[PDB]
Amino acid sequence: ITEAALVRDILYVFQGIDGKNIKMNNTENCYKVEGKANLSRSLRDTAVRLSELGWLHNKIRRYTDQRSLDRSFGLVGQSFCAALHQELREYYRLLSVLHSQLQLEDDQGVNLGLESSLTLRRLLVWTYDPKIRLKTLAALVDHCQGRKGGELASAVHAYTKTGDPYMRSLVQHILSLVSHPVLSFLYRWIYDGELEDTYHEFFVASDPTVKTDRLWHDKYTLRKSMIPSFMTMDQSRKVL
Amino acid sequence: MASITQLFDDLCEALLPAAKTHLGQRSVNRKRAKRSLKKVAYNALFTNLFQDETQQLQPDMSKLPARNKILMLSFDLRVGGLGPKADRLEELVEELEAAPCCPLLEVGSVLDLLVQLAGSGPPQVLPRKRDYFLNNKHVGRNVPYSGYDCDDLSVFEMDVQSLISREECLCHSMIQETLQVMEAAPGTGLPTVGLFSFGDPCGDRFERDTRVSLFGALVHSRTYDMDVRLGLPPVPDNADLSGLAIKVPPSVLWEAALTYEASKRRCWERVGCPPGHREEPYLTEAGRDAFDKFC
Amino acid sequence: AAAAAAANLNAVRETMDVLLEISRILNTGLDMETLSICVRLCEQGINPEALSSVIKELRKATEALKAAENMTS
Amino acid sequence: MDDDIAALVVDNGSGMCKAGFAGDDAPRAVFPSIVGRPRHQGVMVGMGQKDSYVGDEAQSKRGILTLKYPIEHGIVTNWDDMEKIWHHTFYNELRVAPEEHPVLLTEAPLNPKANREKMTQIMFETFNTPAMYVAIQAVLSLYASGRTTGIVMDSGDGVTHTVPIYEGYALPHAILRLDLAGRDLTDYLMKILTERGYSFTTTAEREIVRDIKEKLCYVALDFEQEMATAASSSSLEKSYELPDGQVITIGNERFRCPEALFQPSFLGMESCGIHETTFNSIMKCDVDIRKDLYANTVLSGGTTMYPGIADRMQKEITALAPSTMKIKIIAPPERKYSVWIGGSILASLSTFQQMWISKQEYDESGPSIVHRKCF
Amino acid sequence: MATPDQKSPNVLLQNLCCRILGRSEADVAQQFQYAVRVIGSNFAPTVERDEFLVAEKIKKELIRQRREADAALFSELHRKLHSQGVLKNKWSILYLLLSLSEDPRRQPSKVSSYATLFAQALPRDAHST
Amino acid sequence: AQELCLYLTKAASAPYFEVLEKWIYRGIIHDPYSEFMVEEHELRKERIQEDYNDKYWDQRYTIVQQQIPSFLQKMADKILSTGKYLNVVRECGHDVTCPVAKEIIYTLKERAYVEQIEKAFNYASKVLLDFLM
Amino acid sequence: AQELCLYLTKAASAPYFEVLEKWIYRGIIHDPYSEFMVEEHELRKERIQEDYNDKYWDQRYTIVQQQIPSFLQKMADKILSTGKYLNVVRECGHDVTCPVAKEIIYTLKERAYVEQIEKAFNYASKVLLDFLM
Repeated sequence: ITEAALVRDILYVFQGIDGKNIKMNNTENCYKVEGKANLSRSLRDTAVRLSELGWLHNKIRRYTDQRSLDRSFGLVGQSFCAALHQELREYYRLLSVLHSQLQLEDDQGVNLGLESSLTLRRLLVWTYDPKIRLKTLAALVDHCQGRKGGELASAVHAYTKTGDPYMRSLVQHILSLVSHPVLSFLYRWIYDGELEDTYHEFFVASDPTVKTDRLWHDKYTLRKSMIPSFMTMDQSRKVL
Repeated sequence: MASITQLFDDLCEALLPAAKTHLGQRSVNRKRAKRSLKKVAYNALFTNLFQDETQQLQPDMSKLPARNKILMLSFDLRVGGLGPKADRLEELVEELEAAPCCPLLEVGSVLDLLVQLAGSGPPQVLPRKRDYFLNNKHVGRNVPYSGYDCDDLSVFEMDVQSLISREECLCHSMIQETLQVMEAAPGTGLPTVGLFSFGDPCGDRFERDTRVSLFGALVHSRTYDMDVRLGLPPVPDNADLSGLAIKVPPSVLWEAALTYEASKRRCWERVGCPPGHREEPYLTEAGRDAFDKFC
Repeated sequence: AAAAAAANLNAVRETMDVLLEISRILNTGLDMETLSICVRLCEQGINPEALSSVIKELRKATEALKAAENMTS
Repeated sequence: MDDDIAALVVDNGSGMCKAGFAGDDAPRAVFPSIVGRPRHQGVMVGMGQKDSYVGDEAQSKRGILTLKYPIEHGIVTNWDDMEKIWHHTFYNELRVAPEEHPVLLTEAPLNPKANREKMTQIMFETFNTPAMYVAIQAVLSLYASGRTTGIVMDSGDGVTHTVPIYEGYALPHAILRLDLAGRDLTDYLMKILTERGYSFTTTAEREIVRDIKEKLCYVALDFEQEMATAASSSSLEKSYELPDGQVITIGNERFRCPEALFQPSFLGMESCGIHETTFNSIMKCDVDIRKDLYANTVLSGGTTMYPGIADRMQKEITALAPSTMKIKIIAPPERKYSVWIGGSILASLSTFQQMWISKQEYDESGPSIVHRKCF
Repeated sequence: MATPDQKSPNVLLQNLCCRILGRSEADVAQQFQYAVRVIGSNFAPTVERDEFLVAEKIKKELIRQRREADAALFSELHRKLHSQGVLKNKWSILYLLLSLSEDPRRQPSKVSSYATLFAQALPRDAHST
Repeated sequence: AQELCLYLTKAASAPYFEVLEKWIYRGIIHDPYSEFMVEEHELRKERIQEDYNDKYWDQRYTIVQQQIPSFLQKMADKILSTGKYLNVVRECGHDVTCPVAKEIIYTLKERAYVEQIEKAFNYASKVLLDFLM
Repeated sequence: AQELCLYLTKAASAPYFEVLEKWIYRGIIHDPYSEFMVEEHELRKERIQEDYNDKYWDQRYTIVQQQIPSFLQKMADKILSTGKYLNVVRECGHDVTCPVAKEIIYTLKERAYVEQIEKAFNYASKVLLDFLM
């Protein structure tokens, strides 16, 4: 088995596609290299290292597909999915660049022993930071699993407390993007009184059954579960 | 009002380079740099303070109204194809000049500075994505009757091609930079210089000689190349003739040009340039200096 | 004063927009906040030609300092 | 850290001398231009008392010392005592070898050429400085204003000067001197405090009255209007508690005292007001530069620290200058120390390093170099 | 000692405005701005760089003014101008002069009718500028 | 997608806002496809005065609930009343030039079109009241 | 190794110095990980005024001896007092904007952070003294 074939398979796994010699093992929920004897044990370990990235990719794509079809995810959920899709697009652009580099290495045919040559180790190095990024994104997806609305916002705020400055920056960007629609809806409701909460996602609840006599007392309520963790309870009460 | 010293201090602080995350030496360098930058700033501030009048910068554009300079820039922008941007700049400049109660006393001087600041601002400007409505030429209430001329279409095609080419160029540059980083010599390019490498002996002469002598192993040679094939000096050709001597180590404008008049003198010996050529008198008659030369 | 503050803010915004357009064409590194500080200094009567020369010298000095910081880091 | 031997910066203000190192934002030493010598040589001689103390050291020994001022009304009156004061400053306060540091000296406007020569002689022979320069204090304050054309109003405690400067050159024909400064205003404030019922008669009580003036007096934008307000409202009246707990009340004197800047007769001074002095200086200037001088009026010195002086100056200059004349008064917040800041600024120029008179040039030209070498 | 050199449109326009209005640039700022706006977005890819059309138009205009002798003189002048190699954009200069030409008859004091004909010129628009 | 939808919304409102403008400024429905939220029914004018039913007021113009834009639904009744008033004014022989006639532009954040509609309603109401008095 | 350790120490102090900055500049402990040398204890505010013990001053914020940075140990008490004063000022209803808020950077040779802490302590002390008087 040529190393180039492993490179192609790894690029497919990075694309979520099973390679010729590396296939997703559903039993291991990971890409597995086909048991053909000619794989070096070192090569096998490198394949496992790349397959961790492929597993993360597949998890992310599964999340995107699961939530892109779910209208019940609401506008905030859709915005979060959109931000995730944008980051995934950046990742895929990087992956495309890496693929083009691998194609350049395959097409040039020369085993140039230069420090610039695309080695499986060099590929692993170039994907090391991407690997950390994808790990962070996967952890965010796992922590945000099942959360929506203000609960999703709270989960995002929980991820903001990470110590990693690169993770911190990424999570800050994601938080700002997810809060822009969430803060727009919340503030529009609390400032203008408009409540387009088709999914009851905002932290302010309105009871339409409350008569005007109890309007001050009963008409407006707090969806405590939808209170974003970036808002204080006193802030939430003032907004209410 | 802040003192000029205070205002220059604030300017130097804001203009101080954002310290690279390298903690230690940059703090002291920053304090010293603040003093040095202040000295440089004052040198620039007083460049004309002790400059002789002879280095009078060209008086022309300085006396031009700031509005005239802005109009000049607007014309260049329109010529540059930034017509809508030129129009918006002109509108904003007219609004700034038209403000009947500028809360700044030197707003005219501020505009003059901005003209003086022309070309002094920060620049890749991600190309303005086409607003769906902006290129919506055929979306309108009062669409003027136009031909089928697709000049704007060709411009849009060129813009999209430029966007794609810019993305491709960014990809290629990122690839090249990453390979160039990956392509450094083994053990070269490491961020902790000398901590994981044998630090290059560029500094200390003793260290340099140790490296080129391989800790003093080399006798008569010095080298920086690690791939050098070590050789000894060849046997001298006279050794079989003279024996072996002990080697002793050596002890060591067109219109301004238009106002030029030219000679009406012509000759029928010349046709290609009849601007005159001064017959140049002869036999006495060339005057006293020629007579003295003749004498 | 509040009206004066708002007028100063609007003037700063207009100046920043004009300066931003000039700056984008200008490819030299002048920022808005420094421009506001200079404007306050300019309001104090600094010769704008002197101010421009100072800004250019500061940009050159900043480039030298950035090269020194890149070599020292 | 390159220990660049810093040039010395000495700001000789009418009230206080301020000194320090080149590249500092402020002089490192600022002390009254006073030298005190022990009043009783006998008893304290055994206790290691110096025969004389200078500046802050004179003040600390004021109880046992007779203080002398080698600079009187802004004019140096004791060259030996001024040199001794400078020596004390250098060796005790600055703790530097003047032989190791270039020395930038400051001078008063219209300082006699012979006085400049004597100062140069003292600097070169006593301090063995490797290089020196003598600059007019007001010129340094002008340089601190970032200007090459303008008039500098330097006002210390002892003397006032008006110095027109054009394209970096002072305009000597338009330079005016006014022998009215912080000392006269302090005496007027002491007088008005005695009239108010607070007795200040000792030089210590005189200094207390001076501190009261510095803390509570202000310059009215309109002296008559502020006087009318103080007469009609106690809002301009201020009570002051003495260190013994005695409360004195000061009213229009808060603004009557600095009103003497516009009406020096209010202090009993026969000098012209600041507006009249400014007008006369402008008229003494070239008509072509008069616009720029009005546009480049820099306030300097401790006596320019009075609150409200800027608004009064603006009003007065507007009423006195041509309506077409652009008048701009520059009142730096540090104008009490503007001289020292300007000296630091001037001495920091790279092109200025060639302007210093070196020790070799002093030995070559002698004290007359001040008239021959420093132009 | 002036060497012909390409100076920015702003300088040329400023001088032109100053001489046309006979006032300082400060006094023609509004007019300068209007002219700058109109001029700043105008490139003629449609103008056919052909002197012959301009010369024919000039000849026809001269004939219309009953100045056939002047037309002959103009032809000779054009020949001399072609003989000199000073101007590179003769088509532009001639077009400008013709557009700015004022009929001395409009000799007399007016011109008989203005029945503009389809004759005209080329459109050059055919090229992908 | 939001920018794309905003462009699309403005484009789709352009003909609808043109129809709205025609109704509000002239009370004339020039709707070949019956797309406006208000539908006209031919009431015999002779019997509109004769029949106890305000056929001129009640039957000439009808609201098309299905054609009510969701963004105009809150103002639909005011639009109906405005157009009724304009039609009455035209039927009275008073030619009414609406001085507040402005282009209606789709906006997502600001209901500026709502405020303009309210201004037009007030104008029509004032004109009708003056006519009646 | 000293350079490497200095880089590491500066990096690890960056969040710690951020927490210190927040405490010293705002009297607010925004310490998500309980890393600062000062620990906050929930004192029932009702009894802080009621209980003879200055629970607001003495019990609300406590020093975590184990969390005292060795490089800050000599200044820890001053830091504690500064933060106590700032917290009191905030609890007094006087909104205090600390004008001396600057980035605190770990340095090995220079104890510049110590001098900055001292400056902040002096500023807070002045503000508190003026408030109390």
